[PDB]
Amino acid sequence: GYTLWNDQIVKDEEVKIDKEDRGYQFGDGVYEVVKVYNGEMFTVNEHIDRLYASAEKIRITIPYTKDKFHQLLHELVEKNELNTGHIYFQVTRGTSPRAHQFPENTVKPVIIGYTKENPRPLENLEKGVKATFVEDIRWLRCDIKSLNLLGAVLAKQEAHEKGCYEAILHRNNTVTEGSSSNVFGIKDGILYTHPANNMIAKGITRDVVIACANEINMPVKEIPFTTHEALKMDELFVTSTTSEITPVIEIDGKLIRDGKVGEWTRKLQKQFETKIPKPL
Amino acid sequence: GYTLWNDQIVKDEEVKIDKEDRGYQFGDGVYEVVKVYNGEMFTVNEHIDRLYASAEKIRITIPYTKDKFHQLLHELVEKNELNTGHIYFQVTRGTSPRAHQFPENTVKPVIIGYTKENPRPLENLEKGVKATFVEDIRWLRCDIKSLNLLGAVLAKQEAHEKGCYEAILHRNNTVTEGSSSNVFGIKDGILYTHPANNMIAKGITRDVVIACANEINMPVKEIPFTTHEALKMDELFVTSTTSEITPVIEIDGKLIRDGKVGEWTRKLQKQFETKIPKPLHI
Ligand SMILES: *Cc1c(COP(=O)(O)O)cnc(C)c1O
Ligand SMILES: *Cc1c(COP(=O)(O)O)cnc(C)c1O
Repeated sequence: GYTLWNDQIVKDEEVKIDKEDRGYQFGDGVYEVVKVYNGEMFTVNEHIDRLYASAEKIRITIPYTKDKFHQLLHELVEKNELNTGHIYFQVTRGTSPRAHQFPENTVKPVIIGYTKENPRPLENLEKGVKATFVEDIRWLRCDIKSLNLLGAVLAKQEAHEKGCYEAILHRNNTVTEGSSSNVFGIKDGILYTHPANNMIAKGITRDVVIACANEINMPVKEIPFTTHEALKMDELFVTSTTSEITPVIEIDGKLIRDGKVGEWTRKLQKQFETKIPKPL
Repeated sequence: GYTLWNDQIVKDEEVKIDKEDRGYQFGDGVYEVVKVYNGEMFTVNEHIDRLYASAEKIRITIPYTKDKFHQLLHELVEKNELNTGHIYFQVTRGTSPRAHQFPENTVKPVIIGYTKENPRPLENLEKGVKATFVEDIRWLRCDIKSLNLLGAVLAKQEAHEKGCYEAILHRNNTVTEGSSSNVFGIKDGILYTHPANNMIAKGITRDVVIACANEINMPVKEIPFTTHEALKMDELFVTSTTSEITPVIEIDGKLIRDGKVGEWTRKLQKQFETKIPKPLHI
């Protein structure tokens, strides 16, 4: 395939990462994942807006404007002939002799982007998934979508080992988000989810789901709930660019309600489905 | 120069890092820094013991033994002809298609190691430095020396912008460590430092400085102290492989006592000196 390396689209084999790339020694960079449906990028502007905001938060100045960045992504999709799957892209502060503080503002940021054909998790959207509770030991700036992902890596593996699909994290019993998704709970036709502060990533899927709820007149309350309250919910699901709206029917051996996909989750899924590209 | 790449010492230009190296995508790896004095490696075994402990804490299996790793560093020092400086080395989980969970146990960890010529911090060791307090917002497993260093990066930059050498971190007003060092405080002839738990990295120089304290009969108490207590200390200093024992004489424009290096710091520095690699007559 072809990889985006800065502003060029090169063959995979051509890309070489420097051992002193700050993204390799300090996890000093930010990333995004954009889902593609039948050749079309879903909510691409929102993801690009978020990439730039993340970079701005740790003071990385991206050398291209948003219009150029958008253009490159389109070229990347086209050259690789991507139908349905996702684009992964990241930006690191640059290559410089190892030192914690920022380099001289002459160093250029390194941009890597590549695609992967990957089908929609249809089986999961229908049947639902298993999850587990993992304590959130991450840093206090979860709002930045950075490359420092060791906390999420350790959580995802704890779940993967128990045969669970996702690890729902919690700070002292208060549910925050999942290792790579946002968590939603429904009780009496009302949608609950942790507010978007420094404790969680302000997911783009999460915001699309909240817009879907507003469109079907379902009340939304951005209030955090405990692990205990979560098990008492009528319905529960996690959201992410790749997981879309995945129902969580069971957590740690305790079924959520009856262990079936609730009524409102289906309504959200149907509304969400009206937004994804489906050209002929 | 030459770079250690897995189990081989090769020329820099031959090293090729893959975009899906987990160290590049998730900061999934651990690291060590070893100081070299006039060709001799300082406390190398402790550092290697710590690299293996860190890797083990995140379930990475270093493919070869400690003796092989040591032999390799020695080679690396020899090939690069390093006099005084340090060896930086890191291990990541490996290259695998992007996914958060561990790959199959058939993926081999990536080992990268290289040297840098760097003199002892003479002026700092003698004159002392200024520091600044920064809120510790890092993750809760700071005992693991991993590649997730963005908090330390934002912290050191903050110190650097205010013209300071190091950022003294504090969690809930309690002093933990510096962005790349340990912090010690001296009061009425007693040595204080945060205990070695999940809140700080158990530094090698830290352990060496405590060993030095026992040797000069200086009492040591591993109890945490707050920002307020730190500013009322008689003496204060930071420790690290590259900083050794660097006196902190000021924090945010507040002199520690009178702004001069203290007697116990000086004594600790002299005792530390006897541990550094040196000949016998040269
Ligand atoms: C990526 C990610 C999400 C998912 O957000 P989307 O923007 O909807 O893909 C949620 N939480 C965390 C911690 C993430 O890293
Ligand atoms: C490396 C590191 C130290 C340094 O300890 P050494 O004495 O060099 O072993 C201290 N604190 C942090 C946060 C570090 O990452």
